[PDB]
Amino acid sequence: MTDRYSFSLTTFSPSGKLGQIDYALTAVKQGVTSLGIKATNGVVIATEKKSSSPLAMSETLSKVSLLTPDIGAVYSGMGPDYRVLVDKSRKVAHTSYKRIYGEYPPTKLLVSEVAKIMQEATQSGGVRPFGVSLLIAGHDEFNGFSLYQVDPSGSYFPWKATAIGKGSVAAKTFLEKRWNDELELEDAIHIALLTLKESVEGEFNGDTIELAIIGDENPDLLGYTGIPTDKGPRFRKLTSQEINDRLEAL
Amino acid sequence: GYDRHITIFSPEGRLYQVEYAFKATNQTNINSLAVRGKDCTVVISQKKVPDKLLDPTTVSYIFCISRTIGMVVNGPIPDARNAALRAKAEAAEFRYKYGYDMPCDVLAKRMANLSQIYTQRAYMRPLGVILTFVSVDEELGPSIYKTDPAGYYVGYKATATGPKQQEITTNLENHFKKSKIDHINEESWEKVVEFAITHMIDALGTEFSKNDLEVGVATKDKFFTLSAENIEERLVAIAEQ
Amino acid sequence: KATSTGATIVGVKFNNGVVIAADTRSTQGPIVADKNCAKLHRISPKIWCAGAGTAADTEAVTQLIGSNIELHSLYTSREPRVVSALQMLKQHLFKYQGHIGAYLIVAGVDPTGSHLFSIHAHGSTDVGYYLSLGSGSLAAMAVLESHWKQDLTKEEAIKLASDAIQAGIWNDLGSGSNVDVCVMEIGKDAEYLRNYLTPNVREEKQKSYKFPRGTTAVLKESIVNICD
Amino acid sequence: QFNPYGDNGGTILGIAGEDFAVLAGDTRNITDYSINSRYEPKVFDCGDNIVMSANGFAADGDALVKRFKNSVKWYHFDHNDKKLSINSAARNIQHLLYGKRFFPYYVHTII
Amino acid sequence: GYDRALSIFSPDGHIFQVEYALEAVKRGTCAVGVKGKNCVVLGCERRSTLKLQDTRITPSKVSKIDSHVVLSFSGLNADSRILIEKARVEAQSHRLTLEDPVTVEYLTRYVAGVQQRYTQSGGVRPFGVSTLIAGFDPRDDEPKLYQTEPSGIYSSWSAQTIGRNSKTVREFLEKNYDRKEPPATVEECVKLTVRSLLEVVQTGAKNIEITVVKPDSDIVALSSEEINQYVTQIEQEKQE
Amino acid sequence: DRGVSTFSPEGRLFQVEYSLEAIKLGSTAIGIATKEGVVLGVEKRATSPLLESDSIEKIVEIDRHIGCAMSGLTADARSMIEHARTAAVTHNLYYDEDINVESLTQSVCDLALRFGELMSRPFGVALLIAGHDADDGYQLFHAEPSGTFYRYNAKAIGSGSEGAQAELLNEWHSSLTLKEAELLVLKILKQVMEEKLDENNAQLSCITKQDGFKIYDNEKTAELIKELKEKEAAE
Amino acid sequence: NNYDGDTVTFSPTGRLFQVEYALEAIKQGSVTVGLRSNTHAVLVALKRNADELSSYQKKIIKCDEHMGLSLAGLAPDARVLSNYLRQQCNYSSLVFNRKLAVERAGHLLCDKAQKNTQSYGGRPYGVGLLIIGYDKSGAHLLEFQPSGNVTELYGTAIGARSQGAKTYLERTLDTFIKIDGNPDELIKAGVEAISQSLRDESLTVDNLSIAIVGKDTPFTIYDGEAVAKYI
Amino acid sequence: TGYDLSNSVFSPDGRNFQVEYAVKAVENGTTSIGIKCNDGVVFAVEKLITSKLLVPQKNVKIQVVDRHIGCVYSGLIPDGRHLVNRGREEAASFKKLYKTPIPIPAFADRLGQYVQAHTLYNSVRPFGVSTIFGGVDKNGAHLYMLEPSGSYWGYKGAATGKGRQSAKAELEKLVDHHPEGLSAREAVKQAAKIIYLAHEDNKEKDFELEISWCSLSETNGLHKFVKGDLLQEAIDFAQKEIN
Amino acid sequence: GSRRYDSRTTIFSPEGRLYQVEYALESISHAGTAIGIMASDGIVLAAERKVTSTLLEQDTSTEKLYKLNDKIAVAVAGLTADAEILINTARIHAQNYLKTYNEDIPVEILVRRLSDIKQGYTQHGGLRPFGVSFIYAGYDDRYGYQLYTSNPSGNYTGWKAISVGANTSAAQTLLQMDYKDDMKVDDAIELALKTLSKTTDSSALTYDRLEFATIRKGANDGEVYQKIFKPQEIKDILVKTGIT
Ligand SMILES: [Cl-]
Ligand SMILES: [Mg+2]
Repeated sequence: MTDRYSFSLTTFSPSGKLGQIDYALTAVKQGVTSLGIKATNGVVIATEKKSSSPLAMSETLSKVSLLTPDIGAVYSGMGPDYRVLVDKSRKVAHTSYKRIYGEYPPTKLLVSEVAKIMQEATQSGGVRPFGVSLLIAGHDEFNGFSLYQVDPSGSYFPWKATAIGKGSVAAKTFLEKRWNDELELEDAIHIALLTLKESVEGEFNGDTIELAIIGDENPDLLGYTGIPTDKGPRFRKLTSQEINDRLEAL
Repeated sequence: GYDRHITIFSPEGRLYQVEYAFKATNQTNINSLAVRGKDCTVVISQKKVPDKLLDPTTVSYIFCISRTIGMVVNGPIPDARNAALRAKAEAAEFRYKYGYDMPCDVLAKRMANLSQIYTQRAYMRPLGVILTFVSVDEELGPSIYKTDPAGYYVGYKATATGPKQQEITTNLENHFKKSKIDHINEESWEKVVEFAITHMIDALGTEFSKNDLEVGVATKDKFFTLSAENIEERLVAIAEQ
Repeated sequence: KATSTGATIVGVKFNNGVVIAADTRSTQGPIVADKNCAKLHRISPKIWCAGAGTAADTEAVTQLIGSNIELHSLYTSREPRVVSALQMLKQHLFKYQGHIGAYLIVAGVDPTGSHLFSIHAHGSTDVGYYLSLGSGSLAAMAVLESHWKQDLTKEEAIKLASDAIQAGIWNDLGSGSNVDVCVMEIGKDAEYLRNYLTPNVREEKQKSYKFPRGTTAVLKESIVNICD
Repeated sequence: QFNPYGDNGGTILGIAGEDFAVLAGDTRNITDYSINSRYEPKVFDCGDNIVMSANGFAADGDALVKRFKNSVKWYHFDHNDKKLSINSAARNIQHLLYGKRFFPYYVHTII
Repeated sequence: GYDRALSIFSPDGHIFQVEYALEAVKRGTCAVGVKGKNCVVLGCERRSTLKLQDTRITPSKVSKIDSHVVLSFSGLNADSRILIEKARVEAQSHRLTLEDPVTVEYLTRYVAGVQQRYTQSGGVRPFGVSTLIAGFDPRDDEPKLYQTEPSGIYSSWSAQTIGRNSKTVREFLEKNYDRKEPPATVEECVKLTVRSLLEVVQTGAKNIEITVVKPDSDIVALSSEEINQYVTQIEQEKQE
Repeated sequence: DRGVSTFSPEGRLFQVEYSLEAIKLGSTAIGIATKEGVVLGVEKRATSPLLESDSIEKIVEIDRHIGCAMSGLTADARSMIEHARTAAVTHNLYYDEDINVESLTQSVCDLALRFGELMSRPFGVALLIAGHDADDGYQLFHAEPSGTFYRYNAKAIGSGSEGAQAELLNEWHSSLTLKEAELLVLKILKQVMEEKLDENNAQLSCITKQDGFKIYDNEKTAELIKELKEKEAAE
Repeated sequence: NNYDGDTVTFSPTGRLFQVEYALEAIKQGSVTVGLRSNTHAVLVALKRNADELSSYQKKIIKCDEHMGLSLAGLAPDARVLSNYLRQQCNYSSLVFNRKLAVERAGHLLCDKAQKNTQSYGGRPYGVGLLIIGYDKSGAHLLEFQPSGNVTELYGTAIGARSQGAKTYLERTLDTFIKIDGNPDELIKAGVEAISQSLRDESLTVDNLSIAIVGKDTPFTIYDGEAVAKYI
Repeated sequence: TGYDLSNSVFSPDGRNFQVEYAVKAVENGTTSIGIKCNDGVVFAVEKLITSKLLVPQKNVKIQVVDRHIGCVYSGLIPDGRHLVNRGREEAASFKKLYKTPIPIPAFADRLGQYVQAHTLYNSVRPFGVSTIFGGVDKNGAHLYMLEPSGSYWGYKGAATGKGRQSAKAELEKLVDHHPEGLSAREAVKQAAKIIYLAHEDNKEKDFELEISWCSLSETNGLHKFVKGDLLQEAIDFAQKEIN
Repeated sequence: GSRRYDSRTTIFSPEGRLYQVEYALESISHAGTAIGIMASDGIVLAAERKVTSTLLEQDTSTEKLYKLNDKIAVAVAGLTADAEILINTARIHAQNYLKTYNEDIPVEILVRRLSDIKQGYTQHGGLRPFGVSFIYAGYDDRYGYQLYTSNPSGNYTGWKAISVGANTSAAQTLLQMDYKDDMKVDDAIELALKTLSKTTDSSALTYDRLEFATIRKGANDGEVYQKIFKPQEIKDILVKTGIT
């Protein structure tokens, strides 16, 4: 045995292309549409819960994941690749930051750590790149609210609003017309739901849509009282009912 | 065309070795079914002993992973036992480290992560098996979580696996469309097993003797498999109404 | 020369949960380093941890396990259990053969119910309805053995716990100052009651020691550059 | 505390003549004030016309002789059955002994 | 670890990776070495395809390995740095243990040994570098000039050139260098070195570097103007 | 591609067979064993007249009683020589004696097949190992990259080897003197060399019991070349 | 064809070509004969020279006082395998004060050769071995193939033209097995056996190599004028 | 194509062709069988006499693991020896930790997981043997057969090698004609017959019969070779049936 | 076994070229142009972001210009993710040096270190090289203001003015035409922006498509200041130099 693939599986072609990264992006293109919109007092990330079977309980499959109390993530592409990246992202937030500084990492630096992991799968021996693009939304004290995209290459970019996957080209055009620097969080959620409807074929409701926000601190979700400085997580996943309420004002 | 030999992306963004591992899954020509009751989770699987020289008691694709968790496998037996041994080791380790029994969904996720690794690392091949984990979880209640060679997993109200999964799946879909509930509204596991066998008969259009089936049952604090005589008692009750 | 503080720490089980309490003195030898430290720590939202012995080891071990508990909670999509913290703590401590001088009372609630354990530096654990640790454990246990009963209410358990801490405060030289309390009830958020009692307030000084300005002789003044 | 060494007594004597050599030793083996054996051979024919004795701690003595005899065997294998000369044997035994410089064979060797 | 045998024999008994490393040397800028009676001169070509270059800070082609030995090269620039670093470490190691600086032959033998090692070790390619190593042995006044190549063979030379168009300048040196009477002074040696490069270089401007090494750790690099005076005098004698 | 340790359909190791082709391209080296000593001679083959030929070292001392000549990719021989020297010195340290020539040769040949995917390829050089010990007297061995070594009364390796070996076949007899061997090496080297043989493009050496291994001065060899020319003109 | 690039690849008919090519190296090797009675076991080997100036390559290697072998194929591989046997014989004596049984020696050689046929990077051994010995169950003769197959025999031959000697031994089986307490006659039978494999060349004094081991006979090799008696 | 050039590669069918090629090596080997009797198991194997020079009864093929398990295999003999060596290590470590000798089903999985592991990577070759093995433990007699893929099941009777079809047909008759069971001494006789009958696929050369058995009453649950009079009795019974 | 799938990233071609290095350089030739210009009183770094969007958050975005320490900055051309791996290693080397000697790392020593890391990937390990070319702008008290470039081969050279990325041939000709030795930072700022304006593949050069930085001794007295230009500051300098 032993891993005898100690050589790179991603290499430069004569034209300068890194084939495996391009193909990973093609897998992302086939993926279900997900989007992110940044408001003045929050960020929203959303996607479609494309249920593989009606017998499957799609609530048990989380496409939108909490990384830290103030950071959340969504993806387009290969689900299993996303799931393991979320596990690594959660751990690296502790091992390379919280266990050192006693606080959670700022959005940009966690994004940087996730990006590094994805970059290494592009160069290290005997592995393929991750077949996902990530959208990471978050808040921290000194940078405020932010939204980042991370690609299979390990490249990341900050966005005011964007979309990835299936209908991203049409969705990004839709977002360009609607976005301004004066949006409140509820306005961004409204625009998110409008944008997402265009790329969804079948049912469009709180059970088929996954949506989370980075907004105000939620002391009700903290689990304890007594420490004034601890005010609770800013990441909150919207319920099926909360989504449907906003679909009537749509 | 070495992108078809190892787990790297094709130009279409596909992993052919994963797709071919899904095809190996049906090599045994066996169909399995899982459903949930009020207090139990039942899994049934076809049993085929084509050789008379075989000891039929040793021919099985249902595994007792832990006291609480059971696992049925769709695929070749060598890969099935590979997955079974690992799942048992993982469940035992979990209990030692964290002081409580490994949940069914957590074990499924763990095995799904291990599968995901085989789809990304070139030196390891995927296992040509689909794993259906069942239990009565102390927090979530009756649970069905299924894993495949892609590293995908999800919870199910009910599920089916094998060459004729579609026929069974649609049959199950139609029943739950009528009842409008996420489980079989029945008190005893015996009747949930009877439901499972009845709907497999309807879907496949074949009759079963006691040696044509294999049954696993999960209750609170234990998973167990039924003997041929236990199954016979089930088959008699089905025929008598 | 590491900190090993004197303390009185207790844990008391009641009707619908568990309560833990502690004093607020940190010692350096015979010297009182901190007159109002916080000995009640968090492991998870509803699991809390009182610590005694080598101060650095108690804090470090509670934070490490708390970190791994959070990752475990996220991985399993489940609220963390007290027995998980207990098992992770004791296996860590046992591996180091007592060289990590952490002595803990662990207490909390989870889906399984309410729990109360103690952990010793060498890696042994105990179960109980009432427990005490620290240099004032004997003073506190004397009170617990005198007044504890079965089926305590929330308000009774807080009273018993704080009375046990007070016994340590007055009679043990290692313990003093204030009484912290944390209540963990089933179905409710855990309420941390920082400085629940403050019976040792410093009396007004007889004289102000504010010096006339210019009293201290100075050789050199210079503006320091903190900016870039 | 465990003492890895012991003293098995014994006395050996080597004398070189003009065209001969003798290596003699008593056959008594002891610990403290007890006799283990009245006849336990201590001087050994190691082949190639070489005789050897490693007196002191008998376990180390037996180990050394055994390893030297083995060295004679492998000298024949590696060097076309060449006879191991007494000077070459002596230098070889130095290396066997010094190999355990920091956990010595507790013996006084004579060949 | 990566263990793949990159340097292997072909049916005709050739090791192509070593031979292709020589082709990288053929592409490199021309380097030349000429030893006089009491000096050695190293000349190097600078391709004028790169102007806007900062010549103060740009890596110079001749490198001091110790105070008494120098190394120039033709081929891959990045590869050469690894050999230069190793040589410099070994030079100090030799001083530390032997209490004497390296001989020029010893230093050459070491560098040549490193190059050879990279031709039969797994997971590595050969150096795309040939070197000219020149200097004087400690307390010795006899000039030394050696050459190494990717295969790891090395030898002593009265005069030698490596790199692109080295065939042409070797042609020049073979008819212009007399062994019975080598360039008796620094001037004569530098002149013959500049002349040899002028067969190949193009403009005698910033395209020629010259470094003179004399006994007892006396090493100096000539400036643009000093070299320009040699370039001027050579062509004025040629107009005849 | 294909394994470095692969067998051909004929039952030969590809890489070993290919390294033998590299040795055929090497400069000629000749050895002749006599009862008065063993002579080793080599063609230097300088690529240019500016190359100082006395820096070409194709004959090398392993110990006082053992010498060695090489042919092929001569850079590969350096680690082989290093090993040989270490083995010779180490045996003396362990046994207070000289090592047998055969034992030394066997130790060198043990390196040969230590290649795979250890070194990445076989050595591309053949060695003529000559020496003296008390047990077997004057000896000459031919060490190949296959790990095989043959003892020879006389042997030629390199580009002119088959022509030289045919010549050695006719000339060698068991009563040759050291002087007769010296001239014989010079005669056969001169026959197979491209350039005209002199003291600067050829080198002689010998191993005797009394004086040990000695590389001949260019002045000493020049006299033997002149002695050769006259005796060939003598008939 | 497409399946002979390495030892880790079966062919569509279930063959291992690298092992078969290693077997081919033995067939190119010089002939060597093994045979035994109930008291003695004998090796006879035709040594091969490079040319008339060269020595004749040694074929027989001693492994212990009671055991040794002869080789045909790659000689360095025989040195590796015989060294391993020496160590195993030696381990048995040092640790257990016990002479290694010839049959157990065969099992050890089989297993060592097998590991080189199932793993990537390695190669099979390219040599055949004939092991003779005298242990607690009498005289023994083994034939080793680098496929891993080891076989206990009364007599055999390996190398080029070995079929002639093997047929002779198959005829003479009932005669030579009965040659007890007569070393010279058993060797004669072996020399006559190996003669059935000669063409153009005949057995000379530096050509022939003989080894013998028996009841009161340590493993000893005869070369040079010591075998002139049998020519 | 090219899917069959490397182990652990799934073909578009979902097949591992390298494992299927290993089966061809098994099918090329001599016939070996196993018979499960009332209180034990009987193993038998065909040993082809390639030449008169082979010493009779010396080249023993059947192997013991621990003291209660017997193993026989067809195909590449060295591969089988390698598998038994592993099995012996597995059995030793099991007994070391758990005291009790390894149960036969437990032992079966140890071999099974090991063989299966050699179908997971391209850096190893699958085993070129099918192994019939078994013995007696605390729950009684067990007979198993294990393929190159790692696949194994429990058997009433088992056969592999060149004459497996002939043997299987004979085994199937015994199962049908003896639902109550077969005695250990009967099984030895029947094993001799089946090998003699299966030798028709290898009729060119003559052969040597080798038999072993583990039986609770006949061998005290220990693996033993059938020797001398009992072996000759089985040979006579076999020779009588073919004529 | 595994050998079958090995691309062999560290081999010479028959012409004596490193395949992967050459192909990595081909990749870099499609990256946004980065320009460095060294003046007597400072250094200018100018770089073009690749075809951007109106929704890209520019003020928090960084793809071209990175700070290695207070004295040294880099402009990137190629794979941004590859560049960040090397940048972090360089930042650590600078700090290691500062801890060891209690002095800021000289520019060339840092450049040589990073270039040696790149070299290693071309000679051993069997991994693909980093698809990155750097322009190093820095200051130390030995050589003063310095410009360097390194590429995937690990080769580095010093420059007065240099470009990397797309259209380097056109850019280098334009720089060679208008550069003079006695030039000042404000003049160099103009040259850099004019060169990008002409070589760009975009229709027009605007603030949102640029990253800009200066290293000046325009820091109050005997010290050096790095200035990573803000989006509004890039917009102002574009108007000042008369490009928009
Ligand atoms: Cl996991
Ligand atoms: Mg894979």
